[PDB]
Amino acid sequence: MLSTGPIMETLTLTVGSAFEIPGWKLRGEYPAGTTSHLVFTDAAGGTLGEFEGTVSAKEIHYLQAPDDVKNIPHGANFQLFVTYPSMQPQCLYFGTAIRKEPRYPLSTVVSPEDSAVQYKANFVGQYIGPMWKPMGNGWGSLGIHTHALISEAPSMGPNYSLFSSAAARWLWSMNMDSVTIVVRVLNVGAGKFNVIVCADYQMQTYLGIQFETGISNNKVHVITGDGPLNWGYQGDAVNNTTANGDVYTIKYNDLLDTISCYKGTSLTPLIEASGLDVPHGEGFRYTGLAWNTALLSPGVEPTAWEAKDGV
Amino acid sequence: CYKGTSLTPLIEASGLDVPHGEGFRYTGLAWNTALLSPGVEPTAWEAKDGV
Amino acid sequence: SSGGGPAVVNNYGDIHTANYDEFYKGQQRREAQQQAPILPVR
Amino acid sequence: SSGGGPAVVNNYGDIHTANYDEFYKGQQRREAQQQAPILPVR
Amino acid sequence: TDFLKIELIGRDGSHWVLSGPGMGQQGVTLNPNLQQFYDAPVKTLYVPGPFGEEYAGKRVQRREIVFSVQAYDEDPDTWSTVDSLWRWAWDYDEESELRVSTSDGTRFLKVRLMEEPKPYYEKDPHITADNPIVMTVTATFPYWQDEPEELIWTTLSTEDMTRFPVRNDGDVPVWLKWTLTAPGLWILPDFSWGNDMYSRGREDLGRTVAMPELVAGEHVSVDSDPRVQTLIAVNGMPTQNRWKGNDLLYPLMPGKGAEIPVQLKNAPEGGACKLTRPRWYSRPWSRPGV
Amino acid sequence: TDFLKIELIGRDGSHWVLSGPGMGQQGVTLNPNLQQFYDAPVKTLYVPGPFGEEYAGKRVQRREIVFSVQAYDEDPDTWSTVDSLWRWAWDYDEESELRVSTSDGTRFLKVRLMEEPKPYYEKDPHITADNPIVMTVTATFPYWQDEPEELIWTTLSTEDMTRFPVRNDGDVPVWLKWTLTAPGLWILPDFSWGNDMYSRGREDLGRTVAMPELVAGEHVSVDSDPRVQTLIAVNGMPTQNRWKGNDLLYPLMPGKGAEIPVQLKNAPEGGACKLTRPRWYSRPWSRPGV
Amino acid sequence: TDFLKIELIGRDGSHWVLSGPGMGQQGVTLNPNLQQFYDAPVKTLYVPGPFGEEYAGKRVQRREIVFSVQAYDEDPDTWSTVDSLWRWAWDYDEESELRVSTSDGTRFLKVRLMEEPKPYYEKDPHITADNPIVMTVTATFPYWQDEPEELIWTTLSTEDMTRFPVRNDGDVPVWLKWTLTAPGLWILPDFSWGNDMYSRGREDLGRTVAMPELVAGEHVSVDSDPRVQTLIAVNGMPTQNRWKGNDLLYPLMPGKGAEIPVQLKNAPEGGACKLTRPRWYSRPWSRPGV
Repeated sequence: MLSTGPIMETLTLTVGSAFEIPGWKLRGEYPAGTTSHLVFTDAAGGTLGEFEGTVSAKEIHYLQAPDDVKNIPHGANFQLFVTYPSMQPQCLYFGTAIRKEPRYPLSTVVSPEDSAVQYKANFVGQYIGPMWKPMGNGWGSLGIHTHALISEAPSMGPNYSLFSSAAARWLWSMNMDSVTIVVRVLNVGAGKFNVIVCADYQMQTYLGIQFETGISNNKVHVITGDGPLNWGYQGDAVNNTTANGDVYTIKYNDLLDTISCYKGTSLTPLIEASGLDVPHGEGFRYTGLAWNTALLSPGVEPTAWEAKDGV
Repeated sequence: CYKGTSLTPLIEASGLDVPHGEGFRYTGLAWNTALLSPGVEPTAWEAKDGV
Repeated sequence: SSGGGPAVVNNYGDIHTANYDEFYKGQQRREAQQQAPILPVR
Repeated sequence: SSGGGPAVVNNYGDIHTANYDEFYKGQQRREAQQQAPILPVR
Repeated sequence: TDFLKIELIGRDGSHWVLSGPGMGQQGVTLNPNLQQFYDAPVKTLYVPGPFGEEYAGKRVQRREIVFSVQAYDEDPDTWSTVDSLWRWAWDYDEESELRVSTSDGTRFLKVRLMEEPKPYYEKDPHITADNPIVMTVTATFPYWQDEPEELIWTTLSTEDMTRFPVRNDGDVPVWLKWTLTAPGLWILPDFSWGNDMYSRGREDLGRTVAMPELVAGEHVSVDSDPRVQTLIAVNGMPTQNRWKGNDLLYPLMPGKGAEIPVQLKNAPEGGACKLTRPRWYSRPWSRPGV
Repeated sequence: TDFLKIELIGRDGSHWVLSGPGMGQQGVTLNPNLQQFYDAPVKTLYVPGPFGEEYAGKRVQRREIVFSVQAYDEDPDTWSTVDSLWRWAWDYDEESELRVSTSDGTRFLKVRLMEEPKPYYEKDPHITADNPIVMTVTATFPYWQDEPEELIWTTLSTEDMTRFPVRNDGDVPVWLKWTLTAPGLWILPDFSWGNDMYSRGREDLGRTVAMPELVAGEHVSVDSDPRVQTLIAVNGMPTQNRWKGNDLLYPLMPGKGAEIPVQLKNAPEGGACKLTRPRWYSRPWSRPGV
Repeated sequence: TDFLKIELIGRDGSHWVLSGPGMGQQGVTLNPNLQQFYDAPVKTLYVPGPFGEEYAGKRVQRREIVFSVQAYDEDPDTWSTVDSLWRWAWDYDEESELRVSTSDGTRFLKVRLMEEPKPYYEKDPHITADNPIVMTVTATFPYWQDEPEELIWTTLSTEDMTRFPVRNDGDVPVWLKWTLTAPGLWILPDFSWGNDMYSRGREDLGRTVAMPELVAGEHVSVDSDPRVQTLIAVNGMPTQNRWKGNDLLYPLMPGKGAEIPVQLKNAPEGGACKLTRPRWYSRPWSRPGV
């Protein structure tokens, strides 16, 4: 090898990162007036970039903002030239620049078409089961009441051994904002039963339909969530009677934003609210139930629960 | 069965002795005419899970 | 022991010792059994 | 490496793994292709 | 170790502990390097394709287990007794059980002598009274299995229906068995569980098949596994002959379960049903799969 | 090393890091000497000629990767959990991803169990709780893949036209997929890109094929891949019968690309066209070539 | 050594020096033990005879070269670039050049990938950044060749004649190529050079064959090698169809040379001819043979 050549190296580029060549790896004896330039070129011979390095007496330093090196692609050729005073330029290093960064193959990851989902619950086993997550009162705050003295299906409610009001959340989340909750419920006492829609994972804010059954309440309300076991009423309320084995359909419609309740086979809403200020969208698609009884005996409780995504 | 957009059922029945649940979720159509001519026929049909 | 030697050569099948003349004669005998009763006597 | 092992066994041809059944079936298929169209329908 | 226990229950009912706690108490221990013992052998099929070969399916192969045992005793006469007992524990015609017990439970494999055992060293075995026997056994059914889950539903009604909870916790599909009393017409589920072997995956999601009307005394066993005929009556009547080409086509796929419905009609006495769900596994031990 | 990271995404969604940063966190590491992992196996055909044999073409073969992993843990029980999870990560019927990440990006390979795994040493695995599993996996599609590029063009006009930018940066040709809405008459590009396998490399430089007129609800998937039928109607109508023998014949040759024209006519409600371009490579990593 | 230099010019035009002066500058060196590299593989034929077997002839076989290269760099990223460039320098469909330079000159062999390369060690190659690639390349044309010797004779006369000095200094017979202008009737030599392959060795010592009368614009190339059709017109006219089964039959045998005569008649413009004599050798280096 009569004539020496350059050294094959690589240059690392990262999006949003400053491109820097430290001076300690370009050490040498550079007299005052020595220049250095770095040229980035494509496969056709076109210059994709040109930079001038800070040449000092003992090192050459390169430092560029990320905007300058944004447009150089992965695999572009590079040459580094040093020009000594009154001498022709010579190439020290050459090679290809690699881009060491997270790479995004999908141009846009649109929201995947999470299809409609359906769930159901009947409460025939001994215990509640892991599909219901207790809220507010903590673990062990739910239970199943047999209702064998009235010949009815078992129902879910707070274990009245140590709790009087308690909430549960469905383990899985809905995929769309619009939902339908069909509950078959019994009224074996006095209390309040909340069907919870569009809740957070902690059931902090939500829409809901409340059935109060008592000696004088006999009413249905629309409620907004502030805590799993606390709520605030919205608008007025409709008087309602709840017989054993009564089926209520609570539909939340995202478009034409509204919440409505239907009794049995009637399509006329017994109660309806619109424009309630509750956050919606992703992360606010959880559903649940809640019970609150003044006494320590079951009041109005569901024997059957069903959820469908969409109206 | 609701006719048109009426919110009151045109017809209704309950408690019929038919098995329900998994394995009994199929749907379909049927036609019977005394004459060899079309009678009541569906132009468009649509099925949806849930109520 | 068995896997990787003659015990897997047996699984390979007719790679080592296996004769052509006997196989051909057996095929001819099977064809003769198939076709002999239907051939004419003339 | 290749010269003097399985890579030259491949040059040898059908010395190791090779069965008679599919060879006979292929010969029969070729003869059937040759003779079937000209066989009478009777 | 105490994390694994291997036993053999011979054709004659003898019990041997080859490995684990209490191993060698009967004189026979298990030597290392036992093969085709853990995973069920499977060969995959491939057809020629544009990009090389295309997957065509899988076939499970029978197990060819080669393992060595070591029969030992202090005196040669007792060693001879032990060796004879070990030989009597095995046969070609009938199978002996090989049980593996771990923290996942006890699973058994039925194995028979594939060929003659190879006993002893190069010298006579009475010199040592401690000799190895090389055994080449085979498992025609290659899956490790546990005791099946059995459920019973009896009724007195002329017409009734029930739901059997069913769930395949193993890694291989299992084939259900039914025991149906007579008289009566039964409707049995043959759910596909989404399996696409017949290109009817979700078409046969809720498939139910009607058994032929059983006459008095014609209690039937309905085994869906392919090894055995589907309908067999206990009185010898040809029940399947009246079952016009119908069959149970689908096994219970792994990870699948539901409340499968069983219907009984035209039963003046009111009959009984029994469901047997096998627990088949491809490995001696494995954590439950969801 | 930090320059190369190897992961497995199992059939059950489990994520394992076999090599690179974070290797062995799930208990399983990768052992050396893995074969048929880097270059796609290609066989070349030769036919007799005047000076020996003449080149007659190439055929790519399915990948057969034989590699070993090591499942390790401090205690035998949790080691058994890890080993069971690793086994559950694999199957014969369904494929799992083997992903290689380097400075050239991330490329995956769909691999399935070719045969039963060969686990453990000759002795009881619970003795060491650190055992190797020999895996013989196969890749039916032998090319390392990146995520395919998807482009959407929606128009409300009755007649419209668009230019889809397309470019093959890989070393192997790729086959494009189209998803066309209905109704409407589509004209799709079938450019040869100079490929001369039908003796029309220059005649078909700007070739366009007119799909049959689509009636309402007859949305079509038009895949050029030979493995699948070109025209597939979503509702099941036979739409290839109205196609008069015309077909999409050419793949996207390596190093080629342009703005291919897609035309829509006679669309009373507009139309939507989706173009999926696969990104196939013959190596886990490689610098871009042009 | 400085007595031998080996270079590779890839299908992409890249230049590598595997051995000799300046070897390894591009990062790739040549490992020892390369096979079927020097002598052209030839197999001889024998018929049964009274004294054993009788010579029946020879056939030259295609070269199946197996050789290892070593790709090295100080840092793994640059090593990865070097390995990718080396891989890009090869292909299956098209051949890259392999040149050997000695005191006898430079001779090149056209080689293509016979199968997938076998790269790297057992562990990942980024640990070492110095890894071997085993490559099985093939030479469809097995002879080493130099740049062919070309001569041109033009004329303005209607009828003319010329002498071309020709001499095979190589090891193997070479096949002459002619380029003839149009219009005009050419008579070209097809001397046997004493070759007795057709049993006409001295009967065809001064054989001359007349090409068909070329029409205007129908310049022809007459390549005597058997790989290619003999007569091919540049305007696409079917010239060999007008040649009544005539052909050039004899190559230029080694050690043979003369002033071969070319005759041109009926050329109103006065045409030109060009003679190309290939320089084929069976060895990368060899002293000239008289």
